[PDB]
Amino acid sequence: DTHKSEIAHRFNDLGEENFQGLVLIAFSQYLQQCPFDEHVKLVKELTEFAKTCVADESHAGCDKSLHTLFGDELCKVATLRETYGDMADCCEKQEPERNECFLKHKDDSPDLPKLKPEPDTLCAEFKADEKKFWGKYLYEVARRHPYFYAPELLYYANKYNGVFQECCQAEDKGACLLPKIETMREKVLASSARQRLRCASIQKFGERALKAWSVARLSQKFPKADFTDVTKIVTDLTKVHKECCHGDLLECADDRADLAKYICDHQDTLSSKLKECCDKPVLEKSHCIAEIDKDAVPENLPPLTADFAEDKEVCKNYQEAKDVFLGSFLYEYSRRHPEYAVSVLLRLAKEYEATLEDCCAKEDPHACYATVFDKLKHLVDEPQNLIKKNCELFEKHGEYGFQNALIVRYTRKAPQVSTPTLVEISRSLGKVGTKCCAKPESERMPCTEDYLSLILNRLCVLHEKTPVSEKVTKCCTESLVNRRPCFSDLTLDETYVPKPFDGESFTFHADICTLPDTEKQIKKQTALVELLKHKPKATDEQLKTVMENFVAFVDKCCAADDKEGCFLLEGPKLVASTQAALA
Ligand SMILES: O=C(O)c1cc(I)cc(I)c1O
Ligand SMILES: O=C(O)c1cc(I)cc(I)c1O
Ligand SMILES: O=C(O)c1cc(I)cc(I)c1O
Ligand SMILES: O=C(O)c1cc(I)cc(I)c1O
Ligand SMILES: O=C(O)c1cc(I)cc(I)c1O
Ligand SMILES: O=C(O)c1cc(I)cc(I)c1O
Repeated sequence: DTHKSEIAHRFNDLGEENFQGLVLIAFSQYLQQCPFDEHVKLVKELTEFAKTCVADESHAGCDKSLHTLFGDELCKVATLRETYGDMADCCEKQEPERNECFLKHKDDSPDLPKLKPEPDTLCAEFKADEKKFWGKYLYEVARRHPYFYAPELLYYANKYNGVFQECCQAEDKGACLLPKIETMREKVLASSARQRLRCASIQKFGERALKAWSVARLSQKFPKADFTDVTKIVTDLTKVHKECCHGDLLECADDRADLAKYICDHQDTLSSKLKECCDKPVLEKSHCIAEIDKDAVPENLPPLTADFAEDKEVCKNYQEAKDVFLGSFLYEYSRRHPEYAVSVLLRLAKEYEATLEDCCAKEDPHACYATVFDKLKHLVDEPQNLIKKNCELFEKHGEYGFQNALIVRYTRKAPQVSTPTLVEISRSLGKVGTKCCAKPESERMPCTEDYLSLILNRLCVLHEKTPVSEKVTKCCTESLVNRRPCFSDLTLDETYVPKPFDGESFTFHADICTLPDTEKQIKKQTALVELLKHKPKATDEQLKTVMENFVAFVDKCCAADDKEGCFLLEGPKLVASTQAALA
C-alpha cells in the first residue's frame, strides 16, 4: 500500500518511537562505520520533517520517495569518502541506483570489536539516558549485522532494556545480567543468520525460492489452514521479507504489523497456538507468531496419491498451473509431516517436479509416475542416515573432537578457503551436535537441516566475496535446497596443489599460554587447518598424531619456567617428528 506522501504514511502507521528506531537501523546498516551521534542527529532531523508532512502533505518534498529522503540525509556528511572509498561514489548518483549502490556496499564482515558486556558500565549508561541506551543497542547490532530483520531488532532492543530495568537494581549485577545477555545473544545471532539467508535466497535465487520455503514452513505451523489462506499469508510475508532485505524498513515493519493483525483475526482457522500471541503489543505479537510451534497434523486427511498420482489431470495441472500445482503439493506434504525438515520437503517437491517433467512426455505418463511417492522416500532416508552417523561421532567424541573431524572434512573439501573461515565455519557446524543430537525424532531432522543451512549460507556469503574454491562455488550456486547435500557429498579436492613445508611453517609461541581456553583451542584448530593445507593427503591417523603432538608441545612449553625458550628449542624437534610422521 503506497500513499502519495510515504513519510507521513509510515510515520502515521508506525508511531514516532518505532519510526525513529527503524530510521536509525537503516542508517546503521547502510553506513556501518559512522559514529552513533552522527546517525542520531540525522534521525531527529528526519522525524521533524516527518512531522511537517503529517501536518501538511502539500508542503515541499513530502511526496519524495523514502529512498530519496534517507539517502540525501546520509549524503549530508561532508567527508566519509575516507571511510567509504568504494562507496563514497554512492552519494554521486540518485534513485533507484543510489539505493542500489548503498545496498551493494553492506559489509558482512565489518572490522568491529567483539564487545564484552561490562555490567557496571552498561548499568550506568542505562540510568543516564535509557533512550540513548535503547538506540545504542540498535546501532551496535545493526552495524555488525547489516541484514538484521529490522522489526525484530526493535523487539530485541526492548527486551535488552528489560534485562537492565530488572538487573541494575540487584545487589549483584553481573550475576543477574550476564546469563540473560548470553542467552539473548544466541537468539539474536540465530535471527541474524535466518534473515541473512532469507535475503541471500531472494538475491541469488529469486523471491520464488523464499516463497517455496515459506509455503512449506507455514503449512507446518498452520496445517489446518486451507491452501488459499496459506498462499495469502506467504504472499504477504514474502513482500515483508523482500522489503526488509532491500532496506525498505518502514514499509517492512508496517506490512509485518498488518500481517500480524490479519493472522490474529483468523486465529480460529490457522492455529490454536496463536492465543498466546494475539493479545500482545505489536512487536511482541509479531515475534510470538513468527516463533509459533508446529501444530498437530489434522485428522483424517486423504492419501497424497489421490491428487498427485491417481488423478488423471496430474500432467494437466503440472502443465497449465505449474507453481500452483507444486505449491499445492508442498502444502499437502508439509501439513502431514512436521517431523520433516523444510529442506527435505522442498527436495521432495523438486524430485516430484523432475518426475513429472520426465513422465508427462511419455505415451503413458501415469505408468511412469505411478510409483513416485514410493520413490520419494529415499529423500527422507538419506538425511536420517547422515544424522545417525554424525551424532554417533559426536556422542563418542564431544563438541571439540567433532569440530576437529569437521575441520578435517571441510579443509579436504575446500582447501583454498581462508584458514580463519575454515575454522570459523567448522566450529559453527560442530555445534549442531550440542544443539540437535539429543533431540527426539519429531524434531531432530528440522533442527540439523535448519541449523546446517544457516552455517553453509554464511560460508556462501563469505565465498561470494572472494571466490577461491570451484567446489564451493558449485554447492553455493547449484540449487538452494540441495546446498546441504551438495556440501555433504563433496570429496577431497584433488585439483588443489599443496604448498610444501618450508620448515617451521607454523610456529607456536609463549603468548598462547595466557589465552582463555576457547582461544587456545582455536589456535590449535588453526594449526590443524594449516597442517592439512601442506599435506592435503594426510590420513586421519597422521592428523590425530600430529594434533596430539601439538597439544603435548603447548602443554609442556606453557609449563616451563622459561616458556619462549621451550618453544624455540623444542620447535625443531616437533617439526622433525612431524615430517617423519607425514611420510
Ligand atoms: O541517542 C539518543 O540520544 C537518541 C535520542 C532519541 I529522541 C532517539 C534515538 I533512536 C536515540 O538514539
Ligand atoms: O549481538 C551481540 O553481540 C550482543 C551484545 C550484547 I552487550 C547484548 C546482546 I542481547 C547481544 O546480542
Ligand atoms: O518471519 C516473520 O517475521 C513472520 C511474521 C509474521 I506477522 C508471521 C509469520 I508465520 C512469520 O514467519
Ligand atoms: O556432516 C554432515 O554432512 C551432516 C549432515 C546432516 I542432515 C546432519 C548432521 I548431525 C551432519 O553432521
Ligand atoms: O576426535 C575426533 O573425532 C577427530 C576426528 C578426525 I576425522 C580428526 C581429528 I584431528 C579428530 O580429533
Ligand atoms: O525462517 C525462515 O523463514 C527461513 C528461510 C530460509 I530461504 C531458510 C531457513 I534455515 C529459515 O529458517
